[PDB]
Amino acid sequence: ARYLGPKLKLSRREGTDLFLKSGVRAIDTKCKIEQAPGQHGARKPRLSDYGVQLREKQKVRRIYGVLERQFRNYYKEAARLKGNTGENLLALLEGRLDNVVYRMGFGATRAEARQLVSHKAIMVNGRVVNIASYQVSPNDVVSIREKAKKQSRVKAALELAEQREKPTWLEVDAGKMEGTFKRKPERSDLSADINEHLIVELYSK
Amino acid sequence: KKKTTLSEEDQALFRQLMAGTRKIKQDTIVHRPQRKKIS
Amino acid sequence: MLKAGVHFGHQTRYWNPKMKPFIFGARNKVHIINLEKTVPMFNEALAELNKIASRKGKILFVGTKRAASEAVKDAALSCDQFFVNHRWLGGMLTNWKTVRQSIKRLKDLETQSQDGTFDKLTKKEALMRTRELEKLENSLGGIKDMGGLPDALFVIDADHEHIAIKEANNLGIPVFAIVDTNSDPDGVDFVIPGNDDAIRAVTLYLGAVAATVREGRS
Amino acid sequence: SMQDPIADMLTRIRNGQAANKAAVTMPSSKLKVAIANVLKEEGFIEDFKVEGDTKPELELTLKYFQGKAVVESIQRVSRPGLRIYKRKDELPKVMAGLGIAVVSTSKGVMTDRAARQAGLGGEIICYVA
Amino acid sequence: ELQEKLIAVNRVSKTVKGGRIFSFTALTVVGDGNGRVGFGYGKAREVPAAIQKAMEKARRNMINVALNNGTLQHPVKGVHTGSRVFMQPASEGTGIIAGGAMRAVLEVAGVHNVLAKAYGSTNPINVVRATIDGLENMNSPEMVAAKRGK
RNA sequence: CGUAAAGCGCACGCAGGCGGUUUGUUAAGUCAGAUGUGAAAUCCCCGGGCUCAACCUGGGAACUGCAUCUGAUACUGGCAA
Repeated sequence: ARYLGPKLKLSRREGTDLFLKSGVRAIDTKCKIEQAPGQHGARKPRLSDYGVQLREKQKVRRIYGVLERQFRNYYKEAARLKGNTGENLLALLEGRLDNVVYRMGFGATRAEARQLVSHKAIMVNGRVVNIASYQVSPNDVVSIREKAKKQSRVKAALELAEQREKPTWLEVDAGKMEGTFKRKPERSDLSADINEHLIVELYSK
Repeated sequence: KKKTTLSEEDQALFRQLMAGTRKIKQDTIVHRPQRKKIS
Repeated sequence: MLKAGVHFGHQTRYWNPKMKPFIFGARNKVHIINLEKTVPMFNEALAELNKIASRKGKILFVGTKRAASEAVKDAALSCDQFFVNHRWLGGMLTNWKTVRQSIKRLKDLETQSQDGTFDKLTKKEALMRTRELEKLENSLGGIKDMGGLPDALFVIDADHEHIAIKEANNLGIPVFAIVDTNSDPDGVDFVIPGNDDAIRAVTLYLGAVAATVREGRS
Repeated sequence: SMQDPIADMLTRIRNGQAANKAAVTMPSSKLKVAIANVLKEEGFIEDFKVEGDTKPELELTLKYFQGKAVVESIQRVSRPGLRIYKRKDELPKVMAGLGIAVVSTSKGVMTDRAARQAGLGGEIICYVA
Repeated sequence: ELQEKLIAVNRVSKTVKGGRIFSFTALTVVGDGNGRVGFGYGKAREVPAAIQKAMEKARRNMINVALNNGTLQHPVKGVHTGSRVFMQPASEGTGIIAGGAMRAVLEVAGVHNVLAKAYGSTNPINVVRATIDGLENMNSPEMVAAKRGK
């Protein structure tokens, strides 16, 4: 029900940093990125069309830490909502509670944020939410409880929040350790390199 | 504006010179190529 | 621009229905072109053809049938322009690349011929080489000093020289043809309903065209 | 025998556009003049003219924009073998609105735009694309 | 800004005097990403010479398409030899959802989000030829209004 | 549906299907509106409650239909010329 394995291996099959070990240090430096996703990893794949579509879907799931039935349900919900299904799908992945806890700098990675969410260290709107996939509405206040406030992790995580780009659709404020999800993220406000038409076309075959 | 040309009466005279009844009047659809761009 | 003239149309046989707008068509089984339609057509051809001739362009007269020769050599060569008067090689426009190196061999062999080593080392091979200059000279005659592919094309018979029209349409070159009642206005951009095989008609005709070419800005 | 004179009219116009014909004559009727008035109104033909006294003859002066022909594809929809009667909601648009569909409504012979604006459906005669 | 991609390579044969002789055919489509689609066939004795002749023929013989915002305009049907092909503008009907060998020509064509369904034969050499014929005889609201007056 | 499977060996013709052209009437088909009905749940939309989701639920849309009444009369049908 979640991955639990070598993370930088997943980041190495995709060829791109999936932010799976954000943590203390800088850019990887001990990953052997691009070089060998397994034993025959030095081989160029010469990847197919199914391979590029598949590999795009796997990039997105392995970023946000979602498995397939849950992702597939996000595609059905993004499909039925009015508008653009790629952009709706990223809006559904960005409203996840573990993601919003990661974006605010409360967790160093999304797995650490998922353990903060999971171990009842996070309230939304003054109610404790235990669930990684809670869908944070706009104009909500998500914060850390009094237990697990001033624990080392979150402090260190806010320390590495300043190294990243400070997302526009949040009120990050780390003094009180509370945040406000203000609006839904625009497609132009996130990541610029994921090709969601490939995963629309992957599920539409 | 029509280009300078021999008079219509003159054209009729040319038609008159034409030996025999000497008139062709087949009517068909006409297609004209678009003018080439100056650039 | 109008002179009483002698051709009045021809070709009883193999007439083409696409020439139906241009036919007066009465006498003795033969078709008469409506020359009252030809005169505006031919004045238009002189208009756009003088327009590209004044932009310093290359015209390429095409005269394979007889006696369009040496009338196309006389008319093209009366201007500072180019011509094909013998068999038009299939693909001297659309692969001009390979025809470029054949023209290069014509230049190298005439430079070798009248100046350099022509009497050198053999009589038989020298005769062989000279008749290579007759073959490359009559096939690649006018076009040998062109150095580009031309900015217009003026063919003297549309059905007899359908290959050149087909290539100049393939390459986006304006084709200026004197069609007859057997010919077809394929991709001829400036059709002229005339007479293709009368020497009076083609010398009058090329006389007018060569007259309007040699007026650039001057 | 002739059993659909409307499809015969549209056949005359398809084969006149296809043969670069300047004008097209046929026997005339009230429905053909109604359709022809819709075609002139929507810009697919240049003009029409009904002549004769005891045997009327409709004549359509056709249009050609460039060398190409204006009437790109005219189809007969409600043929006699199977008639097609659409409501004001079921009333189709042809080439996503770029091409009218001549519907015979109770108010008269109209287009799809004009009869969807008039709020009433009817018998859809032909697609002009 | 050329955006080339190959669809199909095959091994054809000839059967001369002494055994058979095997040649390779490419089939590529180039296009800028805003109209301007071409395809080229090209055949040669090895595969990279085949694809190079295919690209070189496809860079010329390139056709304009009157796109909409990012997509087609009206639903269009193009046919070639045995291969009948439907397309539907799918006004932001997200993603190019076309068959194989039609996804590629629609991809480099610059269209983004149409709905397709090839019928009949679906030989790749004839399913393009039935997409260009198709995208070629698809005309825009400023062309139809040019034709018919307004 | 010439050659891949597929045009009766050819005709005449009943029931059936289709039917040139003009005017008038009808309004059966057709179209428009109204009313009654088309159970509730389910699907769809906008919301609400279970920490979320599945789930439950409020309101709507829908149920492409049928019947009746009111109209329109271009096309098809009936009738008369």
